[PDB]
Amino acid sequence: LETWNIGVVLLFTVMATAFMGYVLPWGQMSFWGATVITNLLSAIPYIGTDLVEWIWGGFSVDKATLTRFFAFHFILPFIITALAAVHLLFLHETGSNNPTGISSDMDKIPFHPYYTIKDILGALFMMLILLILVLFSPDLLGDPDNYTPANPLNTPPHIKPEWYFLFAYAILRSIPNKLGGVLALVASILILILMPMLHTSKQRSMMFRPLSQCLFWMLVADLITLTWIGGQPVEHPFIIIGQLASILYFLIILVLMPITSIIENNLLKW
Amino acid sequence: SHTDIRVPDFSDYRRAEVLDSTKSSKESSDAR
Amino acid sequence: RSFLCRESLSGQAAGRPLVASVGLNVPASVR
Amino acid sequence: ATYAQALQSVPETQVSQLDNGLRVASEQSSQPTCTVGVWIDAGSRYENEKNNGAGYFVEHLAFKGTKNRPGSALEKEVESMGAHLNAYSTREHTAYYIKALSKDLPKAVELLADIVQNCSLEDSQIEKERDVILQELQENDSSMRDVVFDYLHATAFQGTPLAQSVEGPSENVRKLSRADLTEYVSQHYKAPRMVLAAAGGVEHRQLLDLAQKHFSSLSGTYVEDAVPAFTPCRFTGSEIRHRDDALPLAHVAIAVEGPGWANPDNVPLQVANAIIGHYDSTYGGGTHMSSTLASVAATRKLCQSFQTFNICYAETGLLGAHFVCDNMSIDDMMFFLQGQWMRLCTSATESEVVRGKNILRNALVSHLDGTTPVCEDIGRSLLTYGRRIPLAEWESRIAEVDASVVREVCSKYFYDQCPAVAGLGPIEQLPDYNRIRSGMFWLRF
Amino acid sequence: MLSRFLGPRYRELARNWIPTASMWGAVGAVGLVWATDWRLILDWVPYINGKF
Amino acid sequence: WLEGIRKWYYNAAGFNKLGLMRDDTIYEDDDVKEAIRRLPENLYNDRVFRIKRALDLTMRQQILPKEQWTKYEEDKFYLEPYLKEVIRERKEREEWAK
Amino acid sequence: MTNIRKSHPLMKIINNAFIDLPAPSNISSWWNFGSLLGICLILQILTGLFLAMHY
Amino acid sequence: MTNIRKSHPLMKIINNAFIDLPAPSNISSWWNFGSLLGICLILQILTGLFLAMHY
Amino acid sequence: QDLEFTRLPNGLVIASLENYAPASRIGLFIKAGSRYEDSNNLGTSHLLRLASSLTTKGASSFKITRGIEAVGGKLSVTSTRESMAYTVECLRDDIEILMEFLLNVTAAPEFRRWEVAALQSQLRIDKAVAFQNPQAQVLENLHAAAYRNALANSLYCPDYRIGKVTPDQLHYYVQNHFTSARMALIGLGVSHPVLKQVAERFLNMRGGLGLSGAKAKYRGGEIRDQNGDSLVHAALVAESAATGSAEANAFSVLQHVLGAGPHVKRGSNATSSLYQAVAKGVHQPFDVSAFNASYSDSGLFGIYTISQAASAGDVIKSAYDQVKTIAQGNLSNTDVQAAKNKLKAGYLMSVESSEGFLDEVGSQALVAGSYVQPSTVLQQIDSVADADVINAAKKFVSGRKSMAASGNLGHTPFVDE
Ligand code: HEM
Ligand code: HEM
Ligand code: HEM
Repeated sequence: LETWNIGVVLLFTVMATAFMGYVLPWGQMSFWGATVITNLLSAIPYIGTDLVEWIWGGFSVDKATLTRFFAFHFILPFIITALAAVHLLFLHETGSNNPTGISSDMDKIPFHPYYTIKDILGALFMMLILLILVLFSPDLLGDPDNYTPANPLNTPPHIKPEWYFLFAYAILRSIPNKLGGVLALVASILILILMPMLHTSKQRSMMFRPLSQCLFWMLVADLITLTWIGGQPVEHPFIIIGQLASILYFLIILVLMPITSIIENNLLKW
Repeated sequence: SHTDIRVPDFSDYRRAEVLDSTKSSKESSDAR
Repeated sequence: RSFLCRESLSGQAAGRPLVASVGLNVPASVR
Repeated sequence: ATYAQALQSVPETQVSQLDNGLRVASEQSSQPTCTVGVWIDAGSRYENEKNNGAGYFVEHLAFKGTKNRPGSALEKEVESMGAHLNAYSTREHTAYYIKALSKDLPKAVELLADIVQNCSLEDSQIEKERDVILQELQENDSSMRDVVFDYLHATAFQGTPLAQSVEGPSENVRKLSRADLTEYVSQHYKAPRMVLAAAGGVEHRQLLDLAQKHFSSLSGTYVEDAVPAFTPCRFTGSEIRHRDDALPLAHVAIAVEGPGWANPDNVPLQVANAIIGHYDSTYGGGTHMSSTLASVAATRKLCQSFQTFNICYAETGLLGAHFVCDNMSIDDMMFFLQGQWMRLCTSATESEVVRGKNILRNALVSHLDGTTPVCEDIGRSLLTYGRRIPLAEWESRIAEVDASVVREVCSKYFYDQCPAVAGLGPIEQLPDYNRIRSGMFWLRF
Repeated sequence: MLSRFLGPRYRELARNWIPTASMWGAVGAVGLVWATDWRLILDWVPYINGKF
Repeated sequence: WLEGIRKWYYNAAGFNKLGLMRDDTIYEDDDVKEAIRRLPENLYNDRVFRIKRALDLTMRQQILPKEQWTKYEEDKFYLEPYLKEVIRERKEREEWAK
Repeated sequence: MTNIRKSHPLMKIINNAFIDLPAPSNISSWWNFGSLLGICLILQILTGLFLAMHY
Repeated sequence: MTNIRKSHPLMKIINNAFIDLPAPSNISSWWNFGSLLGICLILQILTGLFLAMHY
Repeated sequence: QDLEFTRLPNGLVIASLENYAPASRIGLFIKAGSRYEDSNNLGTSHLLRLASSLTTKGASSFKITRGIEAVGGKLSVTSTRESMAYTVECLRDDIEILMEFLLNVTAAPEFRRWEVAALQSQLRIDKAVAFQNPQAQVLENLHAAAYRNALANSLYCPDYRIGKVTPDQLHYYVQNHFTSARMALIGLGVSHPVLKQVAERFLNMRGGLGLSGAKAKYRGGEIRDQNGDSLVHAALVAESAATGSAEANAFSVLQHVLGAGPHVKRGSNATSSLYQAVAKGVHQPFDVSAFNASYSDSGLFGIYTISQAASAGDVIKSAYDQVKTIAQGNLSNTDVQAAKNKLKAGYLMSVESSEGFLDEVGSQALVAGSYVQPSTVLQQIDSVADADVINAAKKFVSGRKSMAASGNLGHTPFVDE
């Protein structure tokens, strides 16, 4: 539980860092997306409007917002490093979990002789992919509209965040109410903290719960659908598809998984 | 030998209320 | 226990068989 | 016949009063044995610095020689009928009770009269008795429980006669001559401050005329004018730390100022002191005893034995707990025990209050079986409360107290009150005094 | 959980701790109004509305 | 009837392939570790050997051969009585607390 | 004499962290990403510094 | 059950580093300049960040 | 308001007395103990004595502890060499619940493996705590060196059996020495009807007499250990006679003739012949007292001594010599009368307390099966004559003797001298 909560905090901090950093090049997409995302905080009741004046450093996103975003983008990754150290401490207290879910205390191997070179191979593969992206398709995921001076006199054809932001932004799009949209957006990540409570199956892992495996893959496909919808404009039929997938996300996480776990336990004499 | 153990006199540091050795300390504990 | 006195030693000389005894919320005792 | 019906039966404690002031109290019953004793108000509380320890010396020499009885002839007579004569001198009272059969009552009263009245106090016996007290002083110094309580008394009531040890410092016992003892006997063994108690096959009328025919010579005179006066003592929240690492275990006793002998708040307090309870390693309950602190201690084998005491003198008393544990448990219990107090101070429920009520009722009823406990109860109650409180009244007071009463009483006694901790042994993990005092209050309440 | 907190002694604890927690809530509300200088509340209180 | 569905699920679960009985797969919460401690010596030794062999197998990613799989009718709920006793004791303590 | 690996404080922490820390044998590749994240953190931070040197 | 101060991981480090750390009983004011330095870090870091948001 | 000494057909004998006391105590006395232990199950009785709170058939350990504590009563399992006494007590309005808990503990234990394994360490803890006082070791070695078997067994688990007593041994001990014919339920402050109902309701399940023990035969050993205590504890004792006999009362009178126990606190024991006899000579802290242990099959009478290491030779000798004088017709009639008065007082004084009366009735029910009024016991004590006392002294002097010693034994004389 402790490692999971610290991981959720790390994930929050990483999203904030990336959102903030994408402003720094000050392209058309950077400034316009920043305006939209920060203006989303206006939906907060009472204080909310003042908050967007506070974050902007004025009436709208301007140079003060850019420099404060730069400073916060500098400081935050070191907070991420400290939180990662704490996350590792919490995990190291109890030890990692094997895919089976059964305690592996009887069969434990030293970390240095084995799980250093394996991580070396993993990091090398990650570098293979990353330099493939950098050296052959540099501006692949990034929108070309960033390579344009940020002109506040011209709204871009479509204002969209990064591919790793389009799913929660599509969730925001799905809900009609502005405040409810922000609530759904924050809940779409905060729901990870509820996961320790929603577990009801007697087996910790999923290797022996095929129905839960199908539900998990349905959830993964739903997230892919959210990302694709967030990429697309809010038109027919993208509106209905995005809405339905947004409902199915929470419905799977909160309802289908626990009920499936109850049926799972009942199917195994226990 | 333990009977020979005695607490030294703290009257140099004691507050005015607890200075006397006859009156109790509960009534002055509130004010202190 | 130190028993370096005749008067303090009085009664320590047992004269009846040992009888063990332990309670549930009472400390164990012997005689 | 339910508890209430059996409680009323409770043969009474008819109390009379001789013209000399000796209040003769008895408790008739059916057993053929009896306990007759004289409870005098004489202890370390009345002793001064110069003669501290005279009471212990007089208790030692009481059975030795009594003029009319030449000496060991007293022992011969006492052992002739199988009577067991015993004396216990606490910090306040001092009693000489004969544990004998009912038929030997006329002789037993005479023997007690001989001891309390006509004592030879021979100088040679004083010299012989001087060594014994010094030896007993070394034995008490070896007594690792007695010395921590003496330390608590010294550090709490510092600068007051209460802090004086019952036996006395091992300097007065090497200087106390016949003159000091005779003054102590004259000024403290007075008829008004005496209770002639006897429980068992004792007829109250018989005890009355035996006292009249034997204890008449006692007078309430006080020489010219010198009248000893009870001097109220002050509770001084302090700390004494006698760290001796060679000792195997560590004794720590923590107490705060509590009630007096005559104060209703005594009844709820014991109930609270029953909730915390007591534990020893050889209990058997282990991880299941309802007392939270006891269960916690048994789960981790924290202590070897913790108990809660309710030492209560006339105007003030000591309320707290004495626990014996290894070196690296003193901190933990100091966190836990205090916390328990805090919980009892903060949020107490009727369930554990009822449990404490039942425990206190059981303690009172079971403590009062046999002739000697009843005789001791009569002798102490007449001197302290001015009367023997019947068990029915105790039942009424215990029925009155509930969770709100316990909470308010503990708050008035425990909450944010400076303690009087006193340690012995390898006391190093024992938290600093400011840590203990800070533990006395809870930042949530 | 749900049932294990649904007991008589648990509601006894709740009743015991209602005053302290409730007026801790007042402590927090007063501290928030103080820190933010909330003119909606601070206007009504006397001798402080003069600061506005 | 339902037992066919139960057998199909047991086949599709996976821990029968790894030579694991049912109780080897249960998450180890406080009740479960206390019950495991409460196990007799022989059952505990067989359990730990089975778990270690399964972890080896999934490390190598080799399912245990077909013939000596844990059959449905040969699956024994060894942990179940101890776990039931542990749960009953915990429930009794909680009722006393309430 | 004692091991500098498990007696020196910094080295003791490193040893208990990722030298002699017991680990499950059947850990799949899905856990490697953890370390990858740390790598993808450092490889980020360093690069960011250089970017901050011309921004 | 047990004290969180000496059982929680982070709280254990804080407890044995700053709360229950056995320090010498007679350290003078000169030793206090240690803590000031750390404070003079934080007090100056927080300010230093706020200039970075307008510089 | 009297003792109704009913006995059931199965063998259980119920005694009760409605004293109308505020508190009530119910005790089950079982004719089981160390003497019925064998060479294999040594220390099982100690575990059973420590086994008073484990999960029973109809009451879990947590339930038993919580119920007994909330009711406020207690549960003590005081045991002897040949009898184990379970006893509960509390206010008279709720003795039903504690009596049922006791009944489950006695006649329905489960002895779960995990709980017994956890309890194993309590054996070592209790043995150490009880052995802190030197008298326990000396008496245990006396019993080891006095009888070949049976009574030779210790009340405490031997070091090699600590952690080895399995629940199977406990179950064998239970349904081999807890049958109805060898137990007695005695109640103080309880009515006979309810006691009879609970007796015929639960304890009737274990019928029969059970596995009989074995007779104890004198071995005349001299078990000696050099513990290193400053005070040497010694005990020289000969087989006196079985309890419940004329020789038993004669030896009991001889015990007080010799002197046993200081009546006056911090006294000199003038009447005690042993104390005065040894007082001449040695001039260092010393105690000597007659020692009597009247077990059912056989009894032990002798001298117990706590003396200085250097003087241990004298105190053992002179005290023994005193008995010789009593053996060779040197007992005054006045001394016999004084000893008889002391014995009568002691008997009427042990039964004075409610617990004393409880264990007295339990012992009478278990051993003799016929409770006699205290006046009858006093009459039997008065029936003893001087010739019987002088043995009794002859039997102690002539018979072979077992000796036990502890401390610095560099000067303790051996049994051969
Ligand atoms: C800043 C990025 C992160 C870093 C550097 C990081 C670091 C690590 C590392 C190195 C491990 C061990 C390897 C592994 O199990 O994968 C780990 C385990 C874990 N992390 Fe993270 N983590 C991060 C983000 C997260 C997030 C977002 C979560 C989820 C909220 C999370 C939850 C966990 C969990 C549950 C484990 C234990 C997995 C297991 O034992 O099988 N972490 N973390
Ligand atoms: C947590 C790890 C980090 C993440 C996820 C992150 C994310 C980003 C992203 C997405 C951008 C925009 C890239 C683009 O222009 O398309 C960016 C820009 C930038 N980041 Fe970071 N960053 C991280 C760490 C850092 C650190 C530690 C620094 C400072 C040392 C830094 C300094 C910068 C600078 C100066 C820019 C502007 C240059 C540019 O946009 O290319 N970053 N960051
Ligand atoms: C080792 C600690 C540090 C010291 C001793 C330090 C010292 C200084 C000094 C003396 C100046 C010049 C101020 C002036 O001339 O008025 C300065 C400038 C600056 N520092 Fe730092 N600094 C430190 C750390 C930091 C940190 C952590 C930040 C960012 C969070 C920062 C941000 C700045 C900025 C933006 C300036 C330029 C604005 C200015 O001159 O005040 N510094 N620093």
